Amino acid sequence: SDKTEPRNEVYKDKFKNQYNSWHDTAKSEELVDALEQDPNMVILWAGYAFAKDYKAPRGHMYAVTDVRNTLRTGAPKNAEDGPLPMACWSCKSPDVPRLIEEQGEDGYFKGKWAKGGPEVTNTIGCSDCHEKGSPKLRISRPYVDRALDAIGTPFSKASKQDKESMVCAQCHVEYYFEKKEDKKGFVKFPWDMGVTVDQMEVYYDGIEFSDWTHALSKTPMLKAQHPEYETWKMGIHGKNNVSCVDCHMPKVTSPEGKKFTDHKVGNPFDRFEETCATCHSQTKEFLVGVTNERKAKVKEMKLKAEEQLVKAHFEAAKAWELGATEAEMKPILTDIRHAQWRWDLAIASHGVAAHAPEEALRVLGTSVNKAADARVKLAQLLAKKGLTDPVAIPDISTKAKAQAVLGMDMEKMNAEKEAFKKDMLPKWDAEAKKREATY
Amino acid sequence: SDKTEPRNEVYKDKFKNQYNSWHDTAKSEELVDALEQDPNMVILWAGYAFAKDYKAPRGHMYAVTDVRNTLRTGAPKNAEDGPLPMACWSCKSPDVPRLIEEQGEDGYFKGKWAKGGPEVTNTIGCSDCHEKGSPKLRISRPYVDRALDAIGTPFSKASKQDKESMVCAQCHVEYYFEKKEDKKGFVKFPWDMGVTVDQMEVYYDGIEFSDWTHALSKTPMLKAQHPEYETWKMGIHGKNNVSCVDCHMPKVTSPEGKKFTDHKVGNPFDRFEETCATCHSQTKEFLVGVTNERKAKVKEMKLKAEEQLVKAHFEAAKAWELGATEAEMKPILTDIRHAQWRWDLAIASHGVAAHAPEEALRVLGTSVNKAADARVKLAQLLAKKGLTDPVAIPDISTKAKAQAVLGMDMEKMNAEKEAFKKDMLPKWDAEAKKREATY
Ligand code: HEC
Ligand code: HEC
Ligand code: HEC
Ligand code: HEC
Ligand code: HEC
Ligand code: HEC
Ligand code: HEC
Ligand code: HEC
Ligand code: HEC
Ligand code: HEC
Ligand SMILES: [Ca+2]
Ligand SMILES: [Ca+2]
Repeated sequence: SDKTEPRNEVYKDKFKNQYNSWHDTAKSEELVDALEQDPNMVILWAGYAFAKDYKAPRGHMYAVTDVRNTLRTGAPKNAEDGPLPMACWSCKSPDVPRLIEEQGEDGYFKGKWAKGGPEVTNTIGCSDCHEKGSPKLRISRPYVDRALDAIGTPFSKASKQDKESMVCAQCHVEYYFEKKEDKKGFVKFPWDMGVTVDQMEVYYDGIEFSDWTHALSKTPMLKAQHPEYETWKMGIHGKNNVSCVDCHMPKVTSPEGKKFTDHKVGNPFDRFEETCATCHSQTKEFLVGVTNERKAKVKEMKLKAEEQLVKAHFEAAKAWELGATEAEMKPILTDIRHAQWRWDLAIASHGVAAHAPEEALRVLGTSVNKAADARVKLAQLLAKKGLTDPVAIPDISTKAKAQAVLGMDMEKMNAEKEAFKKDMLPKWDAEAKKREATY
Repeated sequence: SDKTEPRNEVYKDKFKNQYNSWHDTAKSEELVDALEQDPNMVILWAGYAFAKDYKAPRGHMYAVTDVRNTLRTGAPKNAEDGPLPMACWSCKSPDVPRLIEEQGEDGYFKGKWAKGGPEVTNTIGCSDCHEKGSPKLRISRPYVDRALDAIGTPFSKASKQDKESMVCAQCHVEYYFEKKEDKKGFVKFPWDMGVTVDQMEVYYDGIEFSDWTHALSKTPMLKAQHPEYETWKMGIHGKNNVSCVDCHMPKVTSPEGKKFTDHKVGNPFDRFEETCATCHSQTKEFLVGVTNERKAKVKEMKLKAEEQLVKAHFEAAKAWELGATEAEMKPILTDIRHAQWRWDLAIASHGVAAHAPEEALRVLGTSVNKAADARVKLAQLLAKKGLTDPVAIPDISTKAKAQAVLGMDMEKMNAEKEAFKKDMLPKWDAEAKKREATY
C-alpha cells in the first residue's frame, strides 16, 4: 500500500531515537493474570470469551504475540474456523490499515481472525499513528474518523493538542462489533449519544445490542473494553486538555542534548520529571502514593460491586431452577445488565484510577444501586417459588475453581492452544516473510 | 474571664479592616430549607431533631440567631426545660470560652441549653480564634486541644500552616455528646481511631454509641455533622496542605492600599483572584464549572443512597408490624446503621464536593452496598412472615407530607417557637446588657 508501510525496521538508522524508544516497550513484558488475581470476573463473564483468559496490558511490541497466544482467540485449524472475527486485529497491527487500504474496509472485516492469520503479523508500528513518511500524524482506521465525526470533533479540524490524544483514541476506547447486520461486523465505537456511561447505555439499549447471553442468569450482557479515551475526557486532566502524549509520550533529551518525543509508551512515572514535573511542584513519592490511594479506593468499591453481581447472577441461576418465567425475570435481567455494564466500564481501563478517579467511583455507585434492585427483586421472587433462605454461593476463591464451577474444560483448551502455538504459527509467519510488502 | 473577650465591637476602630470584613459575613442572610429541598432526609431522621428543621448554613454573624430560631432547640419555659443541652452553644459564640474559663468545662457543660440562653449572646467572633489581645491564634475550647492531640497533631507543636486550618477544626467537625455516665455530657470529636469513616464507625460501634433510635426502623442510629475538616484532610487540596484560610479567608488589599487578611468567611469564588488565582492559571468560569460538575455527581448518588435508605427504613417498619423478633432484626439494623452513617457523613458537609469529592463519592458507594445487604435480608425475613410483595412507600414528596407521615405536629411546634422567639428572647438579651462583663 502506497500510504502504509507496516514493516517497522525500515525506519531505523533513519529515525534513530524514535525507533529506539519505540522498541523499548518490549521490556515491560510482565504477564499479570487478572483472573488469578480476581476470580469474580470469571463468573461475571460466565458464558463468554473473557471467562477463559484475561491479562493486564503489557507493551505495544507484544500486541500480535498476545492476541495469538490468548485462549479467547482459540486454536483454529483453517481460515474458516474460529470463534472470533477479523476485527480482533484492528487494534493489534499496522498491517490492518494496509489491508484496509488495498482490500477495502469491507474486504478487511469479512471472515475470521484465522483468515487474517498470516497477513497481520507486524505489531503496533509507525504506520498506525503516522503518515510514514516522515513524521506527522494520521488516523489510519476509517471507523475511527467516524467515531470522532460522531461526537463532533474530527481529526482534520482538531488542534495540535487535541490530536495527540486522538492517535491513541484509535484503540484505547470502548468498542463493539456491529450489529451483525449484513454490511458488518465492523468495529464501531458507541459514541453516537455519546461518550458518558449513561449515554453509551441508552445507545446499546435503544438498538437492543447484546454482547452475549450470560451462562448462569441468562441476562443479555454488555462488555466494556478499555475506555481510556472516554474516561480521560471525564477526568480532571481531561478537561485541561492534558493529552495522552504529555504523560505517555513525553519529550526527552538525547545525550548530545537533542530534544525529542519518547516513543516508549509505558509508565509516565518512570519518566517522572519530563511528565508530571512539567506541571507539578510536588515530589515523585507524593504524587505516586496519591495515585496509589485512588488505586485502592477504586479497587475497594470495585470488589463490593463484584460481590453483589456475583450474588445477583447465582440468585438468578436459582430462580430459573425454581421455575421463573421469561416475564418474571425480564426486569431483574435489565437491572443486572445495567449494573454489570456500569461496573465493567468503570474499570475495564486499568488507568481509570490515575485518569478519572471521581468518575470511576461515580459509576460503581451507579452499579451497586442497580445490583441492589436486582437482588431484592430476586429476594421477593425466590419466595413466591418457595425459597426464603439466602442463596448459597459455591467456592469461587480461585481461577481454577471459578472455571470449574462453570463446567469449563480448561485442561482441553490449553491442550489445543499449544498445538496452535507450535503447528499453525510457524506456517503463518513463514507465509508473511515471503509477502514482505516490498514496493 | 481574662483570656477571653466576647464583645466583638471592642476591637473595631482598632483593627478596622479586620472587623469590617468580619462583620461582612452578615450578608449571606440566605436561609435554605434543606428539608423543603429534599424531604427524604426527613424520613431518615424520623424521631430525631433534624427531622423537625434543618437548614443550610449562612453567615457566622447569624450563628446565635439560628440556634435560637431552629425548631430542634424547642421552646423552653425556664433554665431547666428543652430537649437539647448546653453543648449546643459550644460552637456559636466566644462566650463559650468565657463560661469554660470561669466555670470550667465541667461547670459549662452542666445542664440545659436554655440555662445558657443569656450567657451566650455574642456571635462567632474575635476571641474564638484569637488570643485577645491583640492578634495571634488560639484554640479556646479544650475538647479541641484533646481531639487534635488524639490524631497526633497538637496545636503548639503545629506549623503556622496547620494553625490556619486547625482554628476552624474547632467547630467544623463531626462531634458528639459523650456517654452520659454521670461524668460528661461533653462535646467530643470521635477521632481516637481516627479521622476516617470507617475509623469513626468503629469508634462509635466499640463504645455502642447511638445518637437516637430511628422512629420507623428502631435502628440504633448515628448522625453525621459537617465534617469539613476530616473530609478536607482526605481531599487533594488538604494533602498539599492548602489551608481553610488559604481559600476562605485570603490576604487582600484595602482602598488605602493596605495588605490585611480577609475576615469575610463566605465563598472563595467571591475573592477568586486572591483565592484560586494564587495557584491556578485557568478561569473562574472553568473552575466554577468543574466544581459545579462534582456537586451534580455528588448529589446524584446522594439521592441513590437516600432512596434505598428510605425503602430500607419502611421495610424494617413492616418486619416489626408482621412480628419480627429482636433476634431476627439485629443483623439488619446494624447494616442500616452503617449504611446511613456513611450516607450521612458523606453528604453532611455542604463543601464536600469542593473539598473532597472523590472521597464523598467513595463513601456513598459503600453506603449503597450496605443498604443492599440490609434490604435483601429484610426481603427474606419479610417473606418468612408471608410477604412476597414490595412494601409500598407513602407520598413523601414534601417536607410537609413527609413530616405528617411521621406524625409530627408542625403547627404545634412553630406556634410554641414564635412565643419563645417573642416572649423568652428579649429576657435573654436584657440580662446580657445588665451583666455586661465590663472590664
Ligand atoms: C516507529 C519506529 C516510529 C517512528 C520511526 C516514529 N514514530 Fe512517532 N510520534 C507520535 C507522536 C504522538 C509524536 C509527537 C507529535 C509531534 O510532536 O508533532 C511523534 C513524533 C515522531 C517524529 C517527529 C520527531 C519527534 O520525535 O518529535 C518522528 C520522526 C517519529 N515520531 C517517528 C506517535 C507515534 C505512535 C503512537 C503510539 C507510534 C506507534 C509511533 N509514533 C511510531 C513511530
Ligand atoms: C498513543 C500515544 C497511545 C498511548 C499513550 C497508549 N496507547 Fe496503547 N496499547 C495497545 C495494545 C493492544 C496494548 C496492550 C498490549 C499487550 O498487552 O500485548 C497497549 C498498551 C498500552 C499501555 C500499557 C503498556 C504496558 O507496559 O503495560 C499504555 C500505557 C498505552 N497502551 C498507551 C494498542 C494501541 C494502539 C493500536 C494501534 C494504539 C494506536 C495505541 N495503543 C496508542 C496508545
Ligand atoms: C489518553 C486517552 C491516555 C491513554 C490512552 C492512556 N493514558 Fe494514562 N496513565 C497515567 C498514569 C499515572 C497511569 C497509571 C500509573 C501506574 O503505572 O500505576 C496511567 C495508566 C494508563 C494505562 C494502564 C497502564 C497499565 O499498564 O496498567 C493505559 C492503557 C493508559 N494510561 C493509556 C498517566 C496519564 C495521564 C496523566 C495526566 C494522562 C493525561 C494519561 N495517562 C492519558 C492516557
Ligand atoms: C475558620 C477559618 C473557618 C472557616 C473557613 C469557616 N468557618 Fe464557620 N460557621 C460556624 C457556624 C455555627 C456556621 C453556620 C452559621 C449559621 O448558619 O448561623 C458557620 C458557617 C460557615 C460558612 C458559611 C458562610 C456562608 O456565607 O454560607 C463558611 C464558609 C464557614 N463557616 C467557614 C461556626 C464556626 C466556628 C465556631 C466559633 C468557627 C471557629 C468557624 N465556624 C470557623 C470557620
Ligand atoms: C479556589 C476556589 C480554588 C479552586 C476552585 C481550585 N483550587 Fe486548587 N489545587 C492546588 C494544588 C496544589 C492542587 C493539586 C494539583 C497539584 O498537585 O499541582 C489543586 C487541585 C485542584 C483541583 C483538582 C483536584 C480536585 O480537588 O479535584 C481543582 C478542581 C482545584 N484545585 C480547584 C492548590 C491550590 C491553592 C494554593 C493555596 C489555591 C488557593 C487553590 N488551589 C484554590 C483553588
Ligand atoms: C477547612 C476546614 C475548610 C473548612 C472548614 C471549609 N472549607 Fe471550604 N469551600 C471551597 C469551595 C470552592 C466550596 C464550595 C462553594 C460553593 O459552590 O458553594 C467550599 C465550601 C465550604 C463550606 C460549605 C459552605 C456552604 O454554605 O455551602 C464550608 C462550611 C467550608 N467550605 C468550610 C473552597 C475551599 C478550599 C479550596 C482548595 C479549601 C482548602 C477549603 N475550602 C477548606 C475549608
Ligand atoms: C480497539 C477498538 C480494540 C479492538 C477492536 C480490540 N482490542 Fe484488544 N486491546 C486493545 C487495547 C487498547 C488493549 C490494551 C488495554 C487493555 O485494557 O487491555 C488491548 C489488549 C488486548 C489483549 C491483551 C490483554 C488481554 O486481554 O490479555 C488481548 C489478548 C486482546 N486485546 C485481544 C483482543 C481480541 C480477541 C479482540 C477482538 C474481540 C480485540 N482485542 C479487539 C484494543 C482493541
Ligand atoms: C502537561 C500538564 C500536566 C502534566 C503533564 C500532569 N498534570 Fe497533573 N494536573 C494538571 C492540571 C492543569 C491539574 C489541575 C490543577 C489545576 O487546576 O491547575 C492537574 C491535577 C493533578 C491531580 C489532581 C487531579 C486528580 O487526578 O484527582 C493529580 C493527582 C495530578 N495532577 C498528578 C499528576 C501526575 C501523577 C502526573 C503524571 C502521571 C501529572 N499530574 C501530569 C496538569 C498536568
Ligand atoms: C463542635 C462544632 C458544633 C457543635 C457541637 C454544634 N454545632 Fe451547630 N454548627 C456548627 C458548624 C461548623 C455549622 C456550619 C456548618 C453546617 O451547619 O453545615 C453549624 C450549623 C448549625 C446551625 C445552622 C444551620 C442549620 O439549620 O442546621 C444550627 C441551627 C446549629 N448548627 C445548631 C446546633 C445544635 C442544636 C447543636 C447541638 C445539638 C449544635 N449546633 C452543635 C458547629 C457545631
Ligand atoms: C473564623 C476565625 C477568626 C475570626 C472569627 C477572627 N479572626 Fe482574625 N485572623 C484569623 C486568622 C486565621 C488570621 C491570620 C493569622 C496570621 O496571618 O498569622 C487572622 C488575622 C488577624 C489579624 C492579624 C493581622 C492580619 O490581618 O493578618 C488581626 C489583627 C485580626 N485577625 C483581628 C481580628 C478581629 C478584630 C476579629 C473580630 C472582629 C477577628 N480577627 C476574628 C482568624 C479569625
Ligand atoms: Ca464493548
Ligand atoms: Ca455525631
